[PDB]
Amino acid sequence: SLTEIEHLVQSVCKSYRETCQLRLEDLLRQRSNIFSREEVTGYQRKSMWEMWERCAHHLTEAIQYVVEFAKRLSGFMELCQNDQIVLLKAGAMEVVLVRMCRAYNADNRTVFFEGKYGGMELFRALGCSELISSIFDFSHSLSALHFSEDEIALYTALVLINAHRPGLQEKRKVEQLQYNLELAFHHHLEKTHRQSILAKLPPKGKLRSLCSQHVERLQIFQ
Ligand SMILES: CCS(=O)(=O)c1ccc(CC(=O)Nc2ccc(-c3ccc(C(O)(C(F)(F)F)C(F)(F)F)cc3F)cc2)cc1
Repeated sequence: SLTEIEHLVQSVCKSYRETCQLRLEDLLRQRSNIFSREEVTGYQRKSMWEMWERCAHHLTEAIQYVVEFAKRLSGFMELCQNDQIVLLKAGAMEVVLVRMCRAYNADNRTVFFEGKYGGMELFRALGCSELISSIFDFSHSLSALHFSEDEIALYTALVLINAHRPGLQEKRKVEQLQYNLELAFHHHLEKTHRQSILAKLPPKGKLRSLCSQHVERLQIFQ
């Protein structure tokens, strides 16, 4: 089992790398590519309908890679179809929000969007500054940890594989898989001497509440 745990760490980290949408080194190298004043004004002038359509398109692309990530998790495919859809439906966007911190630059408070970095003001046309400021603030706190790609891999696996999600039939089987991934996570943190990030992780509520507030607005504009 101790070998099982290590094989699981390697597998989880491998599945994420194959389904990480953009390479980390590419996001970091693009940080100097910042939307100009003209380009920002262009985005602020678009209709709220234009911005929602572009965001939903990009959030939907991101979700697809999160689905491919789940298909390659060790025990995800051997869960019942009902449970798979419950975990993805409740989890996919939570994982996207966590992945996004890779694309957040805490230096100048910008996120990667449509090929360049821009601030919260890019999204002004949406008319929901509170909601956008929540995404940037959440990303900022996450960025403080300097997550490695493997830490993202293991942590987002635990975001997906949550046995407390309502609507599970094989609750026992998911609680087992979560347990294994919990050990994979705590084990790799031992080996990389990064155990200190555990205390600092987001509360299980916080990711739920924030993602809830966002499916609400996007459902409206769909
Ligand atoms: C991830 C794998 S990656 O390889 O790290 C990665 C990271 C960035 C990209 C490019 C990208 O797509 N960037 C992006 C940034 C922010 C938003 C975004 C846009 C709008 C909203 C809302 O409108 C919501 F309501 F829709 F939530 C909000 F919050 F404003 F209200 C929330 C958002 F996160 C969407 C796409 C591609 C792959």
